[PDB]
Amino acid sequence: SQGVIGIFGDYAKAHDLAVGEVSKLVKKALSNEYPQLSFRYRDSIKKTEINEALKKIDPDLGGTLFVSNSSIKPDGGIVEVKDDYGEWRVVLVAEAKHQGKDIINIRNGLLVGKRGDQDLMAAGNAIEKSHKNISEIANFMLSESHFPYVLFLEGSNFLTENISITRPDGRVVNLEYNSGILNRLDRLTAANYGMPINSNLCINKFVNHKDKSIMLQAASIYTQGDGREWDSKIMFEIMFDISTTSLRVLGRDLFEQLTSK
Amino acid sequence: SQGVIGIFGDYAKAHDLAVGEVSKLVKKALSNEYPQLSFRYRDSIKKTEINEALKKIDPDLGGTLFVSNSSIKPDGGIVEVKDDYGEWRVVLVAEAKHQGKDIINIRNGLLVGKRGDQDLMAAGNAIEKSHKNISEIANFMLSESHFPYVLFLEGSNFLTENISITRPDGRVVNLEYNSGILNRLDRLTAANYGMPINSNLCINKFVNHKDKSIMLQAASIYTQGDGREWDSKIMFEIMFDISTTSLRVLGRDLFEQLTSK
DNA sequence: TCGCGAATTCGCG
DNA sequence: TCGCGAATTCGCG
Repeated sequence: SQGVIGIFGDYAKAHDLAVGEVSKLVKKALSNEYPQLSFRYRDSIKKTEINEALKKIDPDLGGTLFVSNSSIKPDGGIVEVKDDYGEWRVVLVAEAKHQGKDIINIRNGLLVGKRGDQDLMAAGNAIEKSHKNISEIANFMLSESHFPYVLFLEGSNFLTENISITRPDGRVVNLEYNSGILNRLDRLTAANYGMPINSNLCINKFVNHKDKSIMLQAASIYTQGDGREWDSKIMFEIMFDISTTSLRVLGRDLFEQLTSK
Repeated sequence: SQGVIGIFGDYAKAHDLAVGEVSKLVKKALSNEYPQLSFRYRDSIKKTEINEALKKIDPDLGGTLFVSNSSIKPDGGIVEVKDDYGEWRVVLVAEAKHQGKDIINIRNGLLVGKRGDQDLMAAGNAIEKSHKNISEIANFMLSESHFPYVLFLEGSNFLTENISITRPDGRVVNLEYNSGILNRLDRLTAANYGMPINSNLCINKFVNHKDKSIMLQAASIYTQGDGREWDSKIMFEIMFDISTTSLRVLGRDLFEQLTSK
């Protein structure tokens, strides 16, 4: 990055800014970097917007809505930039989900499970809900060439390295990262087609098979692989990175503004 | 359909065959209709299969697996047909999910909610998990031109018509189908791009925008709109319909078998 | 064994 | 108000 965002990142760290809060800080860092462009933060998108976006592509799409006031509310929020035609182009969506209380259970003393006897709780499947907002915003962005969706993981269910947690009574309980009674990371990798976890997959990829050539929209799935809490500074720099990439993809529709104002 | 499947459907009804069980009955009805083709029922697909399918399309795909023995287990199962090159082409995947106990609560007497006072329970978001298996099998079928995924809904959270349920003490509690404290149908419509609920969306649609032309894989979302339980016969005929369509799309790779054996 | 699936109650603004 | 989001325990084979 550049120097100015090193200042913003320390501010995030100094305050432990939550994902929505860091998302706002990113909107602020960008409007500080591109003073001639207009940025906006939004905390929800209602299904009518999505449908109207869908119909603009093919008139058989976006045709259903049972609850009128139905909406999508990513807990990190949406950031958008206004292009050269008055349209609002999304540059960042972010989420931060949690699963697996194990490490806190065996840092102090608590045996869990059906009869208070297990060291580990067998992980559940709740984190699968994240695929909805991904297909909602992917449909919303079905006519774009980028997809700035950032999902942050935290908890014992998303480890990528073996960690050992010592009980109060000294007993060192040991978490093996590839244990399919804890690790639920594989429940997410359909969202980016098995491409690299912990990387920037913002620019859309076009594959083929027959008379095809088709676009893939891949979520950026970042995990805190060791079980610790996310560092607000890193969270910032990643979101700023995904953002700037979105801007590079949007360049053609941003020229006249940046070059005149 | 034809006459023979009217017999099979009554058999399903006579026994209240669950979705996996009806899926088996469909595999049996098809091999009874196409005696020269080989069909197979499967009750899971493990992530290695999916990844290997992904890599066959683009070598950057399918690259992650944290738990080796990780798998996908749709509660309806997978049916496949063997094509002219020894490959197994999936013709049916089915699921049947449930949400919303309301109607049974107010058929007999039970006030729910935080202090045992509410007639309705405010619906939760668990049904969003279904988007994972949809993106798993869609990636699995990323090189196909059809997508035979059938999701069946049941419960108070998926109504499409206003129903009134009389309490034991005569009091007629009234369920309004578009109430966004009950209806969670809108949580599913990202899976078929707002195309018609309760229809056969098996054959893949190709839209565009710029230098594009891209394929859409749309789930077939069937709801029992009035709150009742599914009729096993209907479940059968729908799954048989989706199946036969899959076969029409696979025709070119099935010719030599059907025309010789 | 190891792993996938069930859906639930309710806080929030 | 109406509606979206939190993730959890544990059965199963």
